[PDB]
Amino acid sequence: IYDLHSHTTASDGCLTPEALVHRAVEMRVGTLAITDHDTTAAIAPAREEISRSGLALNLIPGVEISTVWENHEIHIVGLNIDITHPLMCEFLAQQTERWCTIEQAIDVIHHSGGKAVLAHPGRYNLSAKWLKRLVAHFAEHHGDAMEVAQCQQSPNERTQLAALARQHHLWASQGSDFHQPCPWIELGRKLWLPAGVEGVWQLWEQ
Ligand SMILES: [Mn+2]
Ligand SMILES: [Mn+2]
Ligand SMILES: [Mn+2]
Repeated sequence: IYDLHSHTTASDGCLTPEALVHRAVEMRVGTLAITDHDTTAAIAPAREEISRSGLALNLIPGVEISTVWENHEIHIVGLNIDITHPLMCEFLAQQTERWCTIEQAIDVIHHSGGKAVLAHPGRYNLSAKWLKRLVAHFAEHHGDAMEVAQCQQSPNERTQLAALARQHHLWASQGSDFHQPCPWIELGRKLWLPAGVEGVWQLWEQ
């Protein structure tokens, strides 16, 4: 199971990086991305806990970047980024100082060696036509993937998003957006991709 969107006490999650990696293994998550808001501070302690505890969990370094597009707050997740790259650190420092554009987020992620993901597209409450414009804009500026699967989701939304991703030659991501234990969100829960779209992890696995 891949869960490529989660938070820790480094941003607005309630669990430490150490508690989260253990929760992921208990939930039978095989690959976990930590994607804290505008910080990578949880990655190094999470890796340390996986090693010290002998966990069989692949940690994907990630971040969730806050952007603005056409006056809408839009979140872009970077996956498999190099968290020590000076441009990434500078960019995140500018983010916590203050937003930036979608294209600017994508460029920093790519320069850091990662893949850019349009996060939770259904949450922006856009009409079908404006969601299409957002996705077309994201793809036009070299975005790589879009989150297709979430924990709380009608089957219709998931297949609509997968078709929208495929339409623009984007890969699909999946993530719980876990912040704290609660009824409606759990690490790995109900995350799978429908047929007709490939997972974003292909872009670094091969
Ligand atoms: Mn959050
Ligand atoms: Mn978000
Ligand atoms: Mn999030």
